[PDB]
Amino acid sequence: IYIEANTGAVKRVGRSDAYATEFDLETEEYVPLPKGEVHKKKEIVQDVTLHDLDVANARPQGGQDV
Amino acid sequence: KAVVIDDPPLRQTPEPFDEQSAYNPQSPIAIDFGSSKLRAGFVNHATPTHIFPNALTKFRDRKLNKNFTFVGNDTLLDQAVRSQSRSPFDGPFVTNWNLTEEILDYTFHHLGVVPDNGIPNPILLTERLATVQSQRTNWYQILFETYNVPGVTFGIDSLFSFYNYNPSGNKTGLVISCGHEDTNVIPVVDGAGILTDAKRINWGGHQAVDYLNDLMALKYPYFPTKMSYLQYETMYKDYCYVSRNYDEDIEKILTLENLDTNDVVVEAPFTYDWRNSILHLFLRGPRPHDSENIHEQHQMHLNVERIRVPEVIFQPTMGGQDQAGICELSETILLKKFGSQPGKLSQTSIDMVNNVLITGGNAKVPGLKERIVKEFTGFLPTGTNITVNMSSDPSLDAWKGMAALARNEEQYRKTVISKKEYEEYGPEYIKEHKLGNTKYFE
Amino acid sequence: TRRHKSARQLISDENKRINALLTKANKLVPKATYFSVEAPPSIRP
Repeated sequence: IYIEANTGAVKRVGRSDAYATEFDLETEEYVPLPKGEVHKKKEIVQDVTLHDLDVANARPQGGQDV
Repeated sequence: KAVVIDDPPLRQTPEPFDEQSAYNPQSPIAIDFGSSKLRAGFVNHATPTHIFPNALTKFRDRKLNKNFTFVGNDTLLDQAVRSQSRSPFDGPFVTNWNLTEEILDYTFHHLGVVPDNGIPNPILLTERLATVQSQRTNWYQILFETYNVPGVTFGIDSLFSFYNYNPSGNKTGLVISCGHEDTNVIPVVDGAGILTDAKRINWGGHQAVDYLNDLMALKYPYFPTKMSYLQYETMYKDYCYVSRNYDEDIEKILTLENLDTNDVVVEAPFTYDWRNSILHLFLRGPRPHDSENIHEQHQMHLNVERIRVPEVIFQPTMGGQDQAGICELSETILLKKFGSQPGKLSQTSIDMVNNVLITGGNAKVPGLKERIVKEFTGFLPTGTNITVNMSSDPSLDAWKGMAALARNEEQYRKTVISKKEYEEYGPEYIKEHKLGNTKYFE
Repeated sequence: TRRHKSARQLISDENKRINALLTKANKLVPKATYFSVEAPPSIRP
């Protein structure tokens, strides 16, 4: 899985490579383990204009999903 | 350039006898009845006096005197005496017994001992894990009737090596052994071998050499020369190592950039492109083959079996038995026993992690320590300090452990067995000491 | 005098001795037998 703690985003990547031999044919995709650490920290700088903040609060239909 | 494989050479010099002047009746004697090699030596020394495999045979002459009692190292004199060699071990147990006291009398004669009415030296002896009652019973009978010895103890070789490598006696660690026919995982808590959570794996060096024998027999069904067991254990010793990660290493083991490096050819003693053929790469490596010259018909290639054979202790499924590999039993010992939630380690768990020891005669293969450290960093929570210790010669450590218990400490007399105690209690007895077997029930 | 006493039947005699002691005590929890240190099957496929 993929957990972003600040936003709350949940993303599923797939089943592990260790569970690839429970069936000969399966409908799931098998990925290897992530080679890095579980917890990673990264500093970012976000640039937005005033027009993006205007258009984010002025949706006539409503908000959209991710 | 090809290398030829021969039988190991015969020992020219016969083994000597210890001097009878320096023998001490009060000095204890330590015997390790190992499956592959027999280790013996007096307590006062630290170097092994007599090292020879536990095998023996009988000879027949033309002149008919019946004077042949050859045991062990004197079978390393000719091919004919070595070929008919019979060992007292049948599987993990001992079935025949006359050859056992014949071997023990050979050992006692070569120790330079002149006894009277039996041996007046106490015996330090090594015994297996969860041993059956018949073996303990006839061990009791055989020593305390044939040899008239005052005192004996029982103990496991892995716990003996653990007592060797931390002689305080109250430490905490995890000991994994790779014996001749078995692989054992024992957790030690405050110096006590916790046998209610020990585990045993039915694989050893002998089964690995037999696996290589069956694999190489099934790879080349038209080999004109039949190979012996000894050539097999030497190409198992010389050309086998443990992979860092199996799944990546098998995926590129027959690749041309990899097959030019780790392909080992073996010469038997005697008197539509092929490059895209995975079968031809698996048979004869990266070289073209012509089956008319005599030399390459006696040739034998080792490409995938360099790491396929030592892997099976980590996955016993290709060996045939339906058991887990030492990764999983080490993981469940470290993570679901001795009061450990998965995620939170107890102090006993952390102290076992910090003192992991691996012994055994089959640990001579390279890459064991790197693999075990890598996977211990794998399944454990992050930040946990893992320490794994290794011996230079791990087949010496158990006899040194019992020698340490004898010479180093004075509390060895806690664990001894008296003859009068044997006669008041009987064969059905076990001392619940810190370093050997326990009672079968509660 | 002793029989040849091959290592295959020793397992059977130890198993039937343990089972007989178990059914005699029933009509004792084992702690360290040859059939309890032997490894459980794996969980990973």
